[PDB]
Amino acid sequence: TFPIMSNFERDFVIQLVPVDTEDTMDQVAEKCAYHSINRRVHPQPEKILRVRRHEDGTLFPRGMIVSDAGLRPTETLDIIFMD
Amino acid sequence: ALKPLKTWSHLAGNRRRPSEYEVVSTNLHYFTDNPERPWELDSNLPMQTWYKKYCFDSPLKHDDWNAFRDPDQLVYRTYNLLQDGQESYVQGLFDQLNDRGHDQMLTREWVETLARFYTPARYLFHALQMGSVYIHQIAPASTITNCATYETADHLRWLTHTAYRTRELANCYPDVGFGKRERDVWENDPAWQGFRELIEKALIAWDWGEAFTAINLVTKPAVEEALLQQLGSLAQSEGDTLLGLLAQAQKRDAERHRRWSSALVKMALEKEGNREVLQKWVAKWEPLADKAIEAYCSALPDGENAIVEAKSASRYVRQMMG
Amino acid sequence: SMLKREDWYDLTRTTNWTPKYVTENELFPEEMSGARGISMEAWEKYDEPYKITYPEYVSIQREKDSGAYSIKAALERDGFVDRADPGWVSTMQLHFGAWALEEYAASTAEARMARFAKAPGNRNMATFGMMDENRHGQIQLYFPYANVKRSRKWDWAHKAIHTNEWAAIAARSFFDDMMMTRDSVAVSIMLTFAFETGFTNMQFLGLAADAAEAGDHTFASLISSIQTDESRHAQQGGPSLKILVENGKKDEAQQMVDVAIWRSWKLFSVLTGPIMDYYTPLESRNQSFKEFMLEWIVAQFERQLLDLGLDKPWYWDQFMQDLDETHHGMHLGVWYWRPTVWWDPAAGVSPEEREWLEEKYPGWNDTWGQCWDVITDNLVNGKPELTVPETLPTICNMCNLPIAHTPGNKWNVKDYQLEYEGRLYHFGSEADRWCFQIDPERYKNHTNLVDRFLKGEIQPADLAGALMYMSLEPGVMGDDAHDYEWVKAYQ
Ligand SMILES: [Fe+3]
Ligand SMILES: [Fe+3]
Repeated sequence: TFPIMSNFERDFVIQLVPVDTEDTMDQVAEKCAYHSINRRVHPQPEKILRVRRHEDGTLFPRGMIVSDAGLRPTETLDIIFMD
Repeated sequence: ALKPLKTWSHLAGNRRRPSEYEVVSTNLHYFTDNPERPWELDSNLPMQTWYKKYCFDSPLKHDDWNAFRDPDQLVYRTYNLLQDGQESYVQGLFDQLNDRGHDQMLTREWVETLARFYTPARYLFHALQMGSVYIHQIAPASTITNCATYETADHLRWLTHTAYRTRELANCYPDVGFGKRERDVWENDPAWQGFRELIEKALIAWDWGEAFTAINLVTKPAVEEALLQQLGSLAQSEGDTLLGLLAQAQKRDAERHRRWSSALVKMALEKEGNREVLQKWVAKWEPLADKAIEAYCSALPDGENAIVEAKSASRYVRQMMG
Repeated sequence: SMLKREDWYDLTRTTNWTPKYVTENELFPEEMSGARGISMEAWEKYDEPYKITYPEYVSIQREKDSGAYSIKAALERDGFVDRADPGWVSTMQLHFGAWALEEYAASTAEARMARFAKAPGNRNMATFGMMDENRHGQIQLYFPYANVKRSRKWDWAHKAIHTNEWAAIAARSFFDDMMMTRDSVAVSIMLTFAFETGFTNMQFLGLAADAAEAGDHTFASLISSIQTDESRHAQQGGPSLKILVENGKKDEAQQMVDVAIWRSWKLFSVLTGPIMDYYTPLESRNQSFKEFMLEWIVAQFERQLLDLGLDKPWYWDQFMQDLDETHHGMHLGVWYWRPTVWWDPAAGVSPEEREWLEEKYPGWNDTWGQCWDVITDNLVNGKPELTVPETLPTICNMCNLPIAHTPGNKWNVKDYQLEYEGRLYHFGSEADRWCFQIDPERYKNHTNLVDRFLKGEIQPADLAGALMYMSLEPGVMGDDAHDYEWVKAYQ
């Protein structure tokens, strides 16, 4: 378990999102999406959801665990659309 | 849904429909909501500490300070109705006594007695203004705070009557130095030096129950009996019809401050040990009030008799409260 | 005959003396008084430009209430309130909950100055200030109390500030920092100059046009009465600044000026903007929340500031930019999170509202319009459930407001984070973060709602738990003002 702060791309708002220490960038992204896609953001399934650290713009790879990301509790994450 | 109430939620279930007084004055301080952290900020700022030390940690204790009610039930609307009425009366007096030339008729020994005993009081009144304004910002319930509220604007009222008369008096007697000398008289004159130490020293009693007792219970009566009761008795036999009337008009304010003090003291005696807490503070301060009242009244015409009546009228105030 | 004011008015503030039985520092401690190494003598040079004396106060102010209470008793049985626009009912419920105990609290901030100022002129003007705020809190409890049998939400004119509802915490956060926990002089500046002179004096004039335009004459008479009292007290900060610029202290004066305007602005962008651009029914708008800011608030700041020998804050240009966004932020935050406030937020995004919004703020429909696109499509599609939230927003650690900024095609939401003594703090702006950093002992161990949440303090630790933590129950928690009636324009 772990708290993070989702900066979902093209949402208006940073939001509080619980994730698990055992997730993947991919499953993090998905947990964030629950709170932003089809609430205030339109699906882009042309597109891939990437997870990057808000503070220094570092992109984490789709496969990586939360638990090796070295995040601070509550750390702010960019949740992006590329491939 | 929650249903609409007939009154505020904190007044629900009274047998009796709340008054405008209760509607606008009760349960309004919100720093008392979280004693461990009064203000919505860091819990260690100086003001978090000032408020825990002097408000929450006061030896004078009650489970429910918000139950207090001001027996006069003043609100701002009422307070201006009452005091616009009283000031029509006192400004009418200034208007019409001037028209008559009342100031020109006073004896020169009286004029000199005013310069020394009357006009430096602007300092002693600003000081109780400050004193009661402090009580407002440290008291534990908004209905207590409100009493210090209207009382403070009364102390400023007496400062005001004094500023004005002191100017009228310099107009008539340009050589007395009315207007120029009160600070010195206040700083240096022995007749002032017991009041001055009573109030400089009371003005640093930060505990809201100690500020209360020392300003309201002990300083204001010694000041009221010295300056309103006995200088205006003296004014009146000495030919100064205006001061005589002025002083009795300001005594109307003083009696109201006492009605609310007496009520607070009542509410304090509900809890065990409060009397003792309050008797201990009176006994700390009373000696300085006896100094005050001797330095002052002794220098006045009829000296010892002024001392003796002021000392016991003042002390009868607190007597009457328990 | 009576004297002329000009002739005796000084003797009313000739009240300073040289203490003897206690020391000066004992009589005026620096944490209360805040005299800043400046002398009793230098401070006596302080000169309010609006004089008023006791008997004038009481006669003038007796007749301010005579009028206002009279107007109110006269329209009472008409009940305008039951026929008013609901974005207007809601403007008044938001008004009274957010400001009525904070008005009363300001008598203590007035009292602070009254006891502890070393300017004998501030102590007496702060004693009439103390009076005014007494009135303001009292009247703004008396007025709504008329409405209590109409709705539990009107009970929150009293109850709001006794709650950890987030907006309430955001208000206490502002007031406690500006006016409840500052030394005499800091308060004269932060509160009377920055906030009252700089914001609320105009806000309240506008506020009063809008009452009257909306058909609400009780509330028009109310607000514009209280506003005629703001000058006699808002003036107190001006003269303190002049004395601090003229003695060794321009920077300190500057620094509180910067702090207090940012903070005032932030409260303002959630409490006023959302109202002007979305709740005021379209045809009753004048100008935009941004046009109002540039014409009536910002110009004046530069004016005041220049004459004072001060500079525009370092943040000014950014501030300028943000009048395009921040309130569109706080609007969407609030409506989305409507069950978490005590009034019914009005969406303000009908077709017609949207072209208004587009010509005031070009880009709107491109950015803001997007989330509102999604949300609109959802209630058109019977998925209302995705128009209420499931988590909490990230809350600023300074203003205690949702971190929010441009969405859709020019997405620019940023969080200005700071790690300080093993804790991660979140800030909605460079300024929000700089308010913290210049004085972290002031803020450090405060916890915002989200913080609390994260720490175990809100239990059950889910949404319902938080509603309850915040003292909110059905019947007060907020919903769509116009009850999704505006959805119909879309089908
Ligand atoms: Fe006010
Ligand atoms: Fe004000």
